[PDB]
Amino acid sequence: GPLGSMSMELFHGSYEEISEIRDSGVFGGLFGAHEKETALSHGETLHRIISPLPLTDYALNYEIESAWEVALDVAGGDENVAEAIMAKACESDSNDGWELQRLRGVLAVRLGYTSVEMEDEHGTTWLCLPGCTVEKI
Ligand SMILES: NC(=O)c1ccc[n+]([C@@H]2O[C@H](COP(=O)([O-])OP(=O)(O)OC[C@H]3O[C@@H](n4cnc5c(N)ncnc54)[C@H](O)[C@@H]3O)[C@@H](O)[C@H]2O)c1
Repeated sequence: GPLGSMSMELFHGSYEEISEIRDSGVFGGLFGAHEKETALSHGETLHRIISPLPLTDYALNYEIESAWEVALDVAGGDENVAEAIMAKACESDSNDGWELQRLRGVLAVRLGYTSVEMEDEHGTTWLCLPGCTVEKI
């Protein structure tokens, strides 16, 4: 679909002023919240992130044919972590939670998306990957 037709609007708080979303950092992107108030609790400078096409958790597990094999390829064949990154919580007793979150971001890039539904203390947040637009205030 024409780019922008599915865009969702999120906010990111940081100490920096973000120009673009580099393929770098712990997660390979930025986390966005639905409420400006939530983003400000994470930083002083507020940003607007716009993901042209986000990947909902439902669409991941239920509407995308053979996403499991793609999650397997990014998990190095370890079917225990691939199972963990198909789900928002990104939880397993054997792996680092944030590396699970990063690998979940890799999934969406592989599947052709630019943000992924995530779970966190706030509730649902989104890992916004390169492809989104970030702009201050
Ligand atoms: N910061 C937020 O707005 C926000 C929103 C929702 C959830 N969270 C939660 O907080 C936890 C950690 O999130 P975080 O924001 O503090 O991560 P983080 O602070 O460790 O890394 C992100 C920081 O690095 C900088 N950065 C700039 N460009 C970047 C890029 N292209 N890739 C990576 N970093 C970049 C940003 O200033 C950003 O503040 C996550 O588990 C998430 O659940 C944070």
